Amino acid sequence: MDVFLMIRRHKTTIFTDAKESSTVFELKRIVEGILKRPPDEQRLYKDDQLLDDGKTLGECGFTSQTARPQAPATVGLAFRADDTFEALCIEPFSSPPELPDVMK
Amino acid sequence: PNYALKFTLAGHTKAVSSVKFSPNGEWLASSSADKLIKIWGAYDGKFEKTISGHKLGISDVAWSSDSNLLVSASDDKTLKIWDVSSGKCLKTLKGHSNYVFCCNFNPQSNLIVSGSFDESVRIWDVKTGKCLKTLPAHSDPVSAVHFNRDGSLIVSSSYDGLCRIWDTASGQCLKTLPPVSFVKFSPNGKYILAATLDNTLKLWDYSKGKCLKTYTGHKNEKYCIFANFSVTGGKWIVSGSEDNLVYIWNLQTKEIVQKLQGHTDVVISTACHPTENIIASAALENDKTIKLWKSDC
Amino acid sequence: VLRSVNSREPSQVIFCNRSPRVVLPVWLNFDGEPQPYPTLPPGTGRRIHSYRGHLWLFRDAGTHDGLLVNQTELFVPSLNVDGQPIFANITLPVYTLKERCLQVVRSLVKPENYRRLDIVRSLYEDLEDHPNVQKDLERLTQERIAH
Amino acid sequence: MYVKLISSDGHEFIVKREHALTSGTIKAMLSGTNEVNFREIPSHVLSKVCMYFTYKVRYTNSSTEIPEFPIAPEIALELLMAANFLDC
Repeated sequence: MDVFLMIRRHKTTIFTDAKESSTVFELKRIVEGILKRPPDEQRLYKDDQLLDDGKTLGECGFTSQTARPQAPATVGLAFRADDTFEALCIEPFSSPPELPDVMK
Repeated sequence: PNYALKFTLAGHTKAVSSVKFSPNGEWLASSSADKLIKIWGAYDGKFEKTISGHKLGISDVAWSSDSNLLVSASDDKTLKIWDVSSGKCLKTLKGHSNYVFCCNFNPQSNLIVSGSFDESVRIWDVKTGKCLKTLPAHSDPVSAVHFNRDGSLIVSSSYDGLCRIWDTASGQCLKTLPPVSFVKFSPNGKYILAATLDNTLKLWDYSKGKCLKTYTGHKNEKYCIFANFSVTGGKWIVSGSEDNLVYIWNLQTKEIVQKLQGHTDVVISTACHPTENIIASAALENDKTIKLWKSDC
Repeated sequence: VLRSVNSREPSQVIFCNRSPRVVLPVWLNFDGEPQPYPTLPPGTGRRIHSYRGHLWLFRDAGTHDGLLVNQTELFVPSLNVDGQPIFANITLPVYTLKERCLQVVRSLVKPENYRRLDIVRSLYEDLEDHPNVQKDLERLTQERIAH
Repeated sequence: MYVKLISSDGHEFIVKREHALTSGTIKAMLSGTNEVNFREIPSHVLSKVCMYFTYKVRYTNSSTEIPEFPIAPEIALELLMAANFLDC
C-alpha cells in the first residue's frame, strides 16, 4: 500500500509517494534529495503532532485509504538552523470565488 | 396476370407476421407483432374482428380444414387454438422452450405441427392439446413446417440450412433435401417450394429429389418471407421481397411476370386465395398493412 | 463492421460493475446499432445470457460517459470453457482532467445556461459536445483502419 | 528529477518531472531554471492540477479499480479553464 503526500512549509509544497511501511526518517531523506537539508534539520508534522522518526507513515495515520493520488495527505515541515528553530508555518492556498448562481 | 391493388387493411399497430386465407375462401386471418390476430373479409376486405390472448407478438397463423379453427404461433412460447366464431381461446399448447415461429393443421385438421427457435418440431392433438411427438429436427431455428396432401408427411426448414421430410405417423426422418427461410408442399402434391437466404426460391420433386425450377430477381437475405403457389388462373410462384415488392413468376418458365408496388416495408407474407385469383400481402414495422390484389388470371 | 455476428452460440457472461457510476450495458445489434440493456448499480455484478461473436460497450447510464471493459472499449463473448463464465469488468478510464471538468460542470449546469458561464466560446462548445456512443463508435471504427 | 511550478499567488509546487510532462503546455514552458511561472492559475487550482498529474501517472495502465477523480463544485470552472490551457 503506497501513500501520497504533500510536504508543506511556508509556500512550498512537495508531491511525493512512500510506503505505509516507510519511516518518518526515510521520508526526511526523501526531502533531503529535494530541498537539500539533512534529516537533523527537519521536523515533520501531522496537524500539530510532531512525528517520531522511528514510527512508520502507517503508524502516524497515513494509510492507502487517507493518502491517495487524487487526495494526498498533508505533512508539515519546519527546519532547524543550528540553535534556531522555526515553528511550523503553512501559508494556505487561495480560496475560489463564491460559486456562480447557475451552479447552484 | 394483371393483379392490381383493390384493398388496403390497416388495423395492426405493429408489424404484420402472417396472412392466411380460409380454405372456404371467406376470410383472411392476420397475425401481428402487436399480439393480435385479426379476421378480414377476403372479397370486400372488411374488418370482421380482433382476437387477443398471446402475451407477446405472434409469428404465424394457420386455418383448420373446416375454417372453424385457427392455430397461432407466438414469441410467448405458446401455440393457442381459437374458435373463429367467438374470438375465444379454446386451448394453449405449452411445450416449446423458446419462440414459436410456424404452425399448420394437417389436412384432417386433427393435428397441428409447429416449429420453434428451440430447434424442434412438435406435433399436437387438437381435441386434447397433448403434444404427441417432439422431433429432434435441427440444430438451429425452424422457419416453416407444412403438411402434405393426405397429411402423411411433414416438411420442415431451418437455419442449419437443411430441409427435411418426416413421416407423421412415427416421427422418423424419411429424407433430408445458407438458412432455409421457408418451405411448403405444392397443391398437386408432388413438389416442394423452398426459399434460401441467398435471394432464391426453388421447386423440388421431394420423391425423386432434384431441383426443377429456380426463381430469382428479388431480395431475400435477412427475413423469413412466406412464398406461395397461385394456380386458380395461370400457374405462378408468388413471394414477398425485402425490396418492398410482391414478385410473381411464371412457375414453368421462371420469368418474372409482375411486381406489385405499394408496400413501404419488407413484404414478409403473401397468401393466394383458394378458389379465386386474389393475393393477400403483409409488411413490417414501417408499413404495418395488409394489401389485397385481384387479377383476371 | 462494428457489429455483433449472429453465431447463435450461447455464452454466460458476468457484467461486473467495478466503477462508481451506474452503468448502461449496450449491445451492438447485427446492423451495428446500439441497444440499451438494464442498468447495473455501482459495486454490483450480474450473470447474463449472451452469445459468441457479439459486441458490448458500457456507459454511464445517466450521462453517457464512456467506460472501459477488461481494459478496452469493446467486449466480445467467446465460448465458455470448463464451465467458467466470462468476466466483463466495467472500469472507469483515466479521463483527461479537461474531460472530467466538463463532466462535473455538465452535471451542475442546465444546458440552457452553459452560455451564462464567463468562459471562452471554445469551452461552451466543449460543454455542449455531450458524449454519445455513436461519436465513439465512429472514432473507434477509424483507429482500426489505421491499425 | 523534480520541477517547480509557481502559481499566480506565489505558491511553489515541487512535482516529479515525468508527472508535469503530462501537460504539453508545461513541456513547452520548460524549454521556452527548470521552474515554470503561471500568471493566472492560482494555488488552489495548481495544487489540484498536480493531484491530477499523480492520479494520471499511477492509475494509467493499473488494471485495478481506478477511483473517481473528485472535483468540488467551487473549483470546477477554474480547473476546467486551467486544464484547457495546460491541455491535460
